[PDB]
Amino acid sequence: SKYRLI
Amino acid sequence: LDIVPLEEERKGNSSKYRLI
Amino acid sequence: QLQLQESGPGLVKPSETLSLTCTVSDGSIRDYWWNWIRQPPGKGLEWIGRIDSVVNTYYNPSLKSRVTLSVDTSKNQVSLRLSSVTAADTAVYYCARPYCPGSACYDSWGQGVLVTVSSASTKGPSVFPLAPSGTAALGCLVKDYFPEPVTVSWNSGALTSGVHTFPAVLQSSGLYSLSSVVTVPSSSLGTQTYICNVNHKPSNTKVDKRVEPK
Amino acid sequence: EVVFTQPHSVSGSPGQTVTISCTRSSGSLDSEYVQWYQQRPGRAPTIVIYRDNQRPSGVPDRFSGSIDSSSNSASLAISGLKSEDEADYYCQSADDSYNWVFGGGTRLTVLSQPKAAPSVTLFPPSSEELQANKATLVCLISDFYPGAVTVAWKADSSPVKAGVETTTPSKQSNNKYAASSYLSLTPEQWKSHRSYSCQVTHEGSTVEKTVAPT
Repeated sequence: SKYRLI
Repeated sequence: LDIVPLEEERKGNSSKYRLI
Repeated sequence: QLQLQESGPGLVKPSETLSLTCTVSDGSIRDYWWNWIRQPPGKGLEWIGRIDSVVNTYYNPSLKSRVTLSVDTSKNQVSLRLSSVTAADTAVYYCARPYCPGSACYDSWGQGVLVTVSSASTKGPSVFPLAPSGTAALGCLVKDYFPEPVTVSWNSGALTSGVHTFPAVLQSSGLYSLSSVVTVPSSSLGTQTYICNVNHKPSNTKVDKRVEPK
Repeated sequence: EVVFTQPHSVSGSPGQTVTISCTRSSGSLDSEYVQWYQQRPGRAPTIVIYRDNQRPSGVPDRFSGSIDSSSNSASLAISGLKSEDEADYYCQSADDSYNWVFGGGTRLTVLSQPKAAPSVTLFPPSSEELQANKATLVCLISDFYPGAVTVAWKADSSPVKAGVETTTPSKQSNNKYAASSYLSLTPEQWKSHRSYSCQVTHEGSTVEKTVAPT
């Protein structure tokens, strides 16, 4: 559900 | 796991990303 | 921040294509973008264009006709190819890549590669006196030589106080030019034999030039 | 089309707070992020502010970015000024097509001696050069502080639009600055105007010298 922005 | 930008991120405007 | 391995030629001949590259070492070449910038030495920053991972390209209208931006994901590099060059394209070129220590990103630039554009072969200077008129200035114009540098001294080193030698200028021709000047008391004009001693080692040239009043 | 204009020079003494403005000519400045680049001599520009007001780690809290939509400008404030803050500063933003646009650049001087106006000596073409079919007016500028000038050349009190090359201010022995400007002509062009001027502007005041083919 959650993805981290790089 | 990550959302990385495909183009320059912009002020007050949406832009394109991809999931990796 | 990012070490970006910027690479290119020191010297390019007019109407050649000037080509530069930068590479990444973090595996990211298939993502993000590259901006290209250049700086004529002693002048401001000019942006050339951008290529990104949508695979859109953005160009400076002044250069779009002549500019090609490309990414080779195999070599992990971006390339900038600028065609139909003139001496006016002499500049330090920079590649800029986003550095992202987290969610936010800011651009990190390459070391910079100075590209000189010139059709010229090795040539020694033509030296011309800058003749004078309580005190007067006199000098020499050291004109149209390539490559750098020139040494310039006065009275074979006997004169040094009150001497200014200025940094060289690259001219439209692709040849450099430089000046040296001395400030002296007027009464010396008919008394001292003021001379410029100019040595352009690249061409094995030595020139001695007397600077008498008008 | 759109330009971002900056002061050519900003000066302040240690411990003082200095502001560098960046004003956009058309469209809303607040519509695109503003970046601030610092450039120390001979090194590539690095970010001190990005996304209007964000600081990289390693940049002091003394550096502050701000936006003012009423003046259509961005500003970089540096408080508690230190000698290490002495550099050139460029704002960077974008236009409606997302092309980068840089400001013209601001030289920031941390004042360590009193203001010194330039001394100007202008030389005409030499007889030996003219009969080699080249003409070069040589304008030498020296003993000025802070190390920022603009040079203009005039032909019969009309601005010269071509043939000019100028050097960056260079630190002379006494930590004042020197610069040189060159106006290249043909001998026929040299003798086609009654007089020529070299106009040297420093800290809002202009020093001028003129010559004539006589």
